[PDB]
Amino acid sequence: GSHSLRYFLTGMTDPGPGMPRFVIVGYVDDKIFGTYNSKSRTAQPIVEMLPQEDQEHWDTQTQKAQGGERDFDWNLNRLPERYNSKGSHTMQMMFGCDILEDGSIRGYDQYAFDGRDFLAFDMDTMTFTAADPVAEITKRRWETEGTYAERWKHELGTVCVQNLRRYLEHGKAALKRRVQPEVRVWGKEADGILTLSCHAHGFYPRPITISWMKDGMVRDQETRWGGIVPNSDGTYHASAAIDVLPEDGDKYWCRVEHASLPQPGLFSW
Amino acid sequence: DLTPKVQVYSRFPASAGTKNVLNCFAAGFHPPKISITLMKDGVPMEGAQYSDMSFNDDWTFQRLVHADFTPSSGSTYACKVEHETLKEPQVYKWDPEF
Ligand SMILES: CCCCCCCCCCCCCCCC(=O)NCC(=O)O
Ligand SMILES: [Cl-]
Ligand code: NA
Repeated sequence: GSHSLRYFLTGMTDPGPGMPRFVIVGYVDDKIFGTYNSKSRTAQPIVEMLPQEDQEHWDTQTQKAQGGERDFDWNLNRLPERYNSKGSHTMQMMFGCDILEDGSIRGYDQYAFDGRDFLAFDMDTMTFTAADPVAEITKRRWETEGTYAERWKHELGTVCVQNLRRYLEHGKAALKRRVQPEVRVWGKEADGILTLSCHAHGFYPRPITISWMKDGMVRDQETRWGGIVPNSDGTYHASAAIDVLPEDGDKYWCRVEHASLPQPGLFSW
Repeated sequence: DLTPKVQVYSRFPASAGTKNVLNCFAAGFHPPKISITLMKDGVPMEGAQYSDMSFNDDWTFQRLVHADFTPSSGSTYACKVEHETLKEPQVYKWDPEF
């Protein structure tokens, strides 16, 4: 068992009508476990995953998130002028930790400004890396103050892993519940060619593979994949298509492998 | 580029007259402000909900919008997307696969 905790933080000068200017979404193994935003000013668990959470934990999460909102607001009111500024701007942060199968730990801590790399912090060497000479200014100020490095060594290597263990335990029912995909194979003709589409609906967990086979042999060369995309209930969706002559339409199988299937499933049109 | 890449799909394999959920997923775009509207025959579907703004590892933003619906073989479903990178709204038609 290798597991991951990740936070995705966005601050926005122009989020759009009725939308919060600062958002946090937290993930455990590609399941959203909680969120914060600047409209509610409240960090809240996803009760379908974390059904019996104590208020005190989330009181703490709320105050830490409100501090993050203040910091993003401070930076959004400074970085545009420093980069030289006139349009809308965004700030982003992703950080978290992994617990590898052998118990060793990894920390991640990366920032972006207007959608471009800005700053990273490496927990194991306690060093920063700046993406450009403007970011370098913040790098040098943070390392010279000598405070950020120790706080985030703690935050990533101690607090994050503790919270990961807590979420893994509290959310074990949701995290371990396998959901088999429902697979639909479809074909539509146009300009004299048959496009065969294999759609896998509603699987969990997230990893899946989909291949197209003819006469039992794989045919990757003319396959298009749509990617793994989310449903709103925490399951996922994935797709694959292939173009073929309408005569050979009965000769193609899409092969679906997923942890919920003891053996890969073969589906035809 | 940084225009939205959009997929429209139903939560369950679709069949006429059976309750379902219609999804519109936009990804790979920047800036994060974006308009995403599910429609039935050009009419905004009621009860639509949006995900909390988030982003991919490469920093590009993404958003899922979904709404309960009962697909009808007589109807066209689509997702209308407006974004700063887009001179005009983009309409993505749902392919029902009935
Ligand atoms: C489950 C999602 C909601 C709860 C999330 C928990 C909140 C943790 C977020 C705090 C991180 C904000 C820090 C970002 C800005 C920054 O670098 N300030 C300097 C510093 O904190 O050292
Ligand atoms: Cl079959
Ligand atoms: Na706000």
